[PDB]
Amino acid sequence: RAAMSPGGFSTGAVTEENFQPKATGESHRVTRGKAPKVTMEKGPSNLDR
Amino acid sequence: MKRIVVPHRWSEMNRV
Amino acid sequence: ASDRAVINAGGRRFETLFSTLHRYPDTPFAQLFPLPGRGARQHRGREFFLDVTPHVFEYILGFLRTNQLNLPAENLQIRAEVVYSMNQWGLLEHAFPPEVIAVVKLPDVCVVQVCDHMQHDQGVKRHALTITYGADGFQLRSLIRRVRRDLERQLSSTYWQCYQTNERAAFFVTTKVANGTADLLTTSVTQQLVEHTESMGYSLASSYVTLSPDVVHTSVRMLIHNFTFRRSRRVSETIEAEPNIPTMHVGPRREPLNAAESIPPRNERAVNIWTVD
Amino acid sequence: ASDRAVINAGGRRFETLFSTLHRYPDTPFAQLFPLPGRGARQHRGREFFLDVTPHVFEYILGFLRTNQLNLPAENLQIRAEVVYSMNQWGLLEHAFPPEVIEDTGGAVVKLPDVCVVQVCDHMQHDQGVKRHALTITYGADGFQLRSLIRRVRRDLERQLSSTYWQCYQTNERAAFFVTTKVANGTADLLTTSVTQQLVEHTESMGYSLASSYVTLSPDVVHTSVRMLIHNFTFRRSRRVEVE
Amino acid sequence: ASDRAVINAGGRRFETLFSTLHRYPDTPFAQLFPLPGRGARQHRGREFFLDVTPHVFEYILGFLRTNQLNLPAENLQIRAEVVYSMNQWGLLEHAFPPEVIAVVKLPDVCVVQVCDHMQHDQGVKRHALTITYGADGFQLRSLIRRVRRDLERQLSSTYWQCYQTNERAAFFVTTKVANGTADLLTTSVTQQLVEHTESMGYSLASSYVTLSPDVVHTSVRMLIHNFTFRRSRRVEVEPGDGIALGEGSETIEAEPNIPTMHVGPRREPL
Amino acid sequence: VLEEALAVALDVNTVRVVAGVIPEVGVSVRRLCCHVDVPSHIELQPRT
Amino acid sequence: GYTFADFLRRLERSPDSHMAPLYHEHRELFVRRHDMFARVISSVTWSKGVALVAAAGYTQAVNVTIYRALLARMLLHNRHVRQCGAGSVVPWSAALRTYSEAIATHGNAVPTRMTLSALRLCTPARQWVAAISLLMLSQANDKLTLPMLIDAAGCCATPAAWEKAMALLGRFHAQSLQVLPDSIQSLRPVGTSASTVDAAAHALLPRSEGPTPEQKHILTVINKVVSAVPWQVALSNEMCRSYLTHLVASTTLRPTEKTASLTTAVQQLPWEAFVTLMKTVTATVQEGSQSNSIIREGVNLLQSEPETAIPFITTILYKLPSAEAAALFLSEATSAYRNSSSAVVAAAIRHPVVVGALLKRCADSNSWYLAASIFKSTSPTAIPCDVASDLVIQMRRANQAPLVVDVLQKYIVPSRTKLTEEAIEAALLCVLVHNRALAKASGVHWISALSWATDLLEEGVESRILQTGTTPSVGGVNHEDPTVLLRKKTLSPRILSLLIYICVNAGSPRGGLFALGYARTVSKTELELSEEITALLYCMMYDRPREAESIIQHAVKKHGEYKGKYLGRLLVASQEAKG
Amino acid sequence: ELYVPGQQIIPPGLTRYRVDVQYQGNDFDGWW
Repeated sequence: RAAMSPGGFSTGAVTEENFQPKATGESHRVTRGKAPKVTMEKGPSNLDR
Repeated sequence: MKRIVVPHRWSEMNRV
Repeated sequence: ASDRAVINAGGRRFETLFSTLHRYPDTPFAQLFPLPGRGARQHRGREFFLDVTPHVFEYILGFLRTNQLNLPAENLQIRAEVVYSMNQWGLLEHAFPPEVIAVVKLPDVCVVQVCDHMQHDQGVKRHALTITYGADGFQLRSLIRRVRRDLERQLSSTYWQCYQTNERAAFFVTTKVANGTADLLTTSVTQQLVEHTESMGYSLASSYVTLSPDVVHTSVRMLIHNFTFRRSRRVSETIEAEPNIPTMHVGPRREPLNAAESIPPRNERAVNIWTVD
Repeated sequence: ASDRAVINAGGRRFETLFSTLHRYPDTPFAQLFPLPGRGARQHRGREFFLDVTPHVFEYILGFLRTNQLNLPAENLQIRAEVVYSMNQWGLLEHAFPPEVIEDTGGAVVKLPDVCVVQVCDHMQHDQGVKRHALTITYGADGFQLRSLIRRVRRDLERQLSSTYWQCYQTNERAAFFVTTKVANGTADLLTTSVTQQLVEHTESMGYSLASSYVTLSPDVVHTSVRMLIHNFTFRRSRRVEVE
Repeated sequence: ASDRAVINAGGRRFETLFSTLHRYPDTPFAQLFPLPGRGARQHRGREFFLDVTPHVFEYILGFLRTNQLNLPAENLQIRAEVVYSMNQWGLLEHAFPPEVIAVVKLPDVCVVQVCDHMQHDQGVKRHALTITYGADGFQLRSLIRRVRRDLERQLSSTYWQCYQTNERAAFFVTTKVANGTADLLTTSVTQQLVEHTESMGYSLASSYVTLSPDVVHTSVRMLIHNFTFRRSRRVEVEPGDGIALGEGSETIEAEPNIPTMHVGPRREPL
Repeated sequence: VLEEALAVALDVNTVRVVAGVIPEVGVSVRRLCCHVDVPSHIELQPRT
Repeated sequence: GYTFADFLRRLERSPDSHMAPLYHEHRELFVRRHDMFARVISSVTWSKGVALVAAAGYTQAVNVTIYRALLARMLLHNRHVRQCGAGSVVPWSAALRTYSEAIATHGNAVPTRMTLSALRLCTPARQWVAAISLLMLSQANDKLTLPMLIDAAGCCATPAAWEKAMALLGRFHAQSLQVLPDSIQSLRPVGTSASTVDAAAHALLPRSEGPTPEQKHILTVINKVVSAVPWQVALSNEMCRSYLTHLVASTTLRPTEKTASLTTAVQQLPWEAFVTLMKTVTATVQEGSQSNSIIREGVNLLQSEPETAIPFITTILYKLPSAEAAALFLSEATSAYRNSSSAVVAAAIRHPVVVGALLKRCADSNSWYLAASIFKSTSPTAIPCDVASDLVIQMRRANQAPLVVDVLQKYIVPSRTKLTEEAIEAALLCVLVHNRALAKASGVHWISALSWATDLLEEGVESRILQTGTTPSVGGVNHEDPTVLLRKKTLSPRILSLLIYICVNAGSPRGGLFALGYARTVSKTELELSEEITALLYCMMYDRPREAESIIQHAVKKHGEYKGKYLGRLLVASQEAKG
Repeated sequence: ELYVPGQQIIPPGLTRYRVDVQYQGNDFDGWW
């Protein structure tokens, strides 16, 4: 969650090509499984190389 | 005395 | 007389006004030389004798008339005489005021950092130039209108957008065109970038370009292009109206052409009081 | 005796004829110097005062005497003062006239005093062979890309055949040069010769090379497109007219 | 007047004082040329003839009035003709004394290295900037103040820090700033860097870049910006000769931190 | 505990404190610095 | 959790520099809703409006309705600054910058109402080159209208270039022929006697007598252009003579605006031309229907009283060359009213516009001793408060205590007269000096001095935020009438220090703590030494002199000596009140 | 009153105060 978190409050210019639709399709009261996260990629050691 | 016109787009200049 | 002052410096005799030497009377340059007392003794003209280099004596008295002091860059001996004579006489402290920080002043140098974001998939490109200036005062609305006029003749606006995001930052994109067309856009942007800064009174001193490798799972690059300018210049038209954030034109127009402009009624119309030909 | 006029600019005295400053009557520089009017009041000579640099005024008065111009490239502060002083005095359009092109006749163009050239080389690799897609792109209009491709092709007939490379024109400011099935050693002959023909063609237009700075893709993994971005900076310092 | 000294040197007429030539009593230039003895025979002004160049004697007479000597580097003859006049008249020992066993000197060129540890990952751009110089004499306190004047108005002091580490090296921190605002950060630090160095008197000869990936973390990249500054002379006063004439007031620095390493009552040391 | 103590001592219904450090279970603190947003019409002495 | 009204309250309490984050915080209301942005702009100050416009110019695509609502809010602020009397007018430069931004964002898409609002905003600044440039810009786009010509002639009403405004009015009359004589004749309907003037204020059925609001705007432009014109051609032109004769014999509008137009109109005329014009109109309107200078106004009044009590005695009061002439016009004309059987007209001297005219004639002469005789004699009535603000200032320059606090507690407070910021700053200083005199002799209570800073306070801004339910809606019926939430009063720190010293010398330090909390709540105005002032007040409440000396010594050893000078002055002002 | 684009916006009617506290940690359950 720390890799995808924007630092502080962040806003940009608005354009109708980028909409950000709020119609998600599930309940808004639950927040389990909704955070942006990277897929963890662990590099190989020199034994694996 | 400044005449105000709209700048033409490329679809307006090269309209066929 | 109170009008003419004759100072013999190094054999050369120069003529000056009493208001020139006593422009800064609190300095030791003026209070050590009694100009009104020498005018009552010598009725024709005041006569004083100074021991300086005569070319440096033109530099200090020429500063009192033009209010600008220019020092020689090559000749370091004459350069050392101005910093010594005006310090001993007290004219140096009044020449360069130290200020402590509405008008806006342009800086001496100017750097422009351009951060591109490239995407390439088999012979096409996709650019996102983030133009960023170094300080306030640069009219980027005049910069973007230089970009929008020259790029509308080459390519349609359905492939690129350009708008202002800050006072010292601009933006420009390119939506998946070929390599011959994308390099046409990027070179035309960076030429209007420097030509806007040449019109502000600067000159391009140095520049460099930086290309970054791909991200580890996508074909995304980061092309960094940096410039550096310097202060070279020593300091009823036609309104072309455009919004800042542009709107896209996809498909047919939803509103007709006559619904854009506003017209007054015919009964409210008056005759023109200025001539029109 | 009476035809000479004294010009004092920046603490330096200049003396020159009457007809040299009135060589172009429609310019605003001649309008601010009333040479028959100042000779009527002062019968000896005209005395004028200017606040310009003495080194800058030698280039401006030197253009009026001798119909030539060479801007200094070693000093950008002197050169930018010469172009700016000849713009506010209206002397640049007679020094750098607009060009005439015949494609249909339409002849109005102003060449930039600072132009940039972006040379992008696309190195690809597919099924054991490699290729180059060199893209030359000028800054603005007015340049002659028809003559550059003539110089690129003619310098390449001796080096290679027409099978391994193609060079044609895509836009008025963009040039294309492809390269396929070449060796490692002869690939350096092509990229150096096109870079050789790029500079001296811009020298034939009346420009001067200011600086060059190149970047290259520093990735060690395989990339479908590797990019060699050569950037040129040209400054117009003269004018070249062929015959 | 009798105090004026008229000297004919090479055809050009020069006028000076009696005490300027008699500033050094021991030299043969002032010993073999008696100025008050010639003032008793010449009522209006004394007259002296010399076989020296007029372009040379402006550097000879200017040395006695300024207590310093500067030689032109582009002219090898006037460099040779002045120093030969210093040797035949005995003023080389007074101009250049022997070195006994500490002012700073600005070099003719300076290499400024700017090391950036930039971390960019989808909208967020984190920087770690280190500005270092190649020599001493540069006022890094003035360089930080130019950053503190601009970036305090552009962002809060929470997101960025800037302080001094060495006499010729400085540091700049940046923590999790977005796309546009971090571009305003690094451009303004680069703006005030060239503004500080060109105000010293230098001129940017060339600027070039060096990009590198990182070993530990993926999205971090090293950016080395090396700056080559050639020395010129600005039309205003430089801080080199300005600090000898107009000594600016040195402001008091911030209070440093005294770290604590002990826990307890901690009886007083002896 | 700190929230209800500040709500009793300032006579407000519910106040919110935000700490600089969120320590885990068992670790002592010596100077834990936090900030509270209180109504501006309270003019109590800081020792009171 | 939060409503739109609380968002508007947070916007109106935050400063102008905080317009950029909040717009970027609650941007879901502004990116797709132009009506919401127009409602935000109309319910907020013009400086916050142009700040929100400059913030949204870099993010959204602003419409012409946004700039239209901004110019309408600036015109409403101009109307409020005309009505109230405090604060500054909207600058012409900001209106020109807003019109330039609207004309650079939208070319040939703004209506003519944008140009009309720009000319109405440039009208009180008397900037006519801006009007000429706007007329040239509108003519180059082939949209040049007649109300734009009227507002440009109103803009060009100036003693420098009145001829251009007269030429604009002549071209307007040449283009449209019947608007000007009908708008002038609306001030004099056919069949008007004194009984009509009686029945306009006595009888029922308040019918509209003919002047439309567009004709009222035309007549206001005519009043401005006749105030700007000199008296020579104002008595030779048919239009100017007709307007001057129809204004003094209007009898169709309210006497307040008639008095205002009469004070503005006849200013450039001399005294002899004024009395001959009044004599000529009193001759013709009474022959159709039916020093020594203080005698010459008596014969002017006794022939001209069909319900003409209000405007004439103010117009002649303004036309007098001095303020002692106005005092003689108050005294000897009242004596002549007692002599010439005029008991009915003397009940109209207690009208507030007459005493406001007398106070303005005393204020422009800077005479407070003449104003005090009118202050202590007459009944307290609603002063238009532009003159009572500087009369307290002029009384402060005499540096005397009891008259200022006496007139404040006996003429200003029961009449509900609202002063400006500097007037209250002078009045609280005079109250403090009079209270120190009463303390050293042994009457302002501290609660009354707290209420005189909050209730008696006037700002140049207008409250326009409505409640959530009290808004004319498109769906459903309204339960309540549209109510406006009053803005909480902001206090300058000079008023804070004066209230602190007043509550200290009164003997109740709780009021100073309440005033400090109110100042921290309404505007975040924290004093530089307030952390010591709070503890000094707490030592005052619990009678701790040694701690009050120790905190002064600690503030001397921490801050400067001049910072502790204020604490020492507060201590020696507390010690005289405790003793 | 000026605004910088990264500052802490305090809502009106509220004032931020700094507290410095301490506890043992063994007796308490900890923070939130």
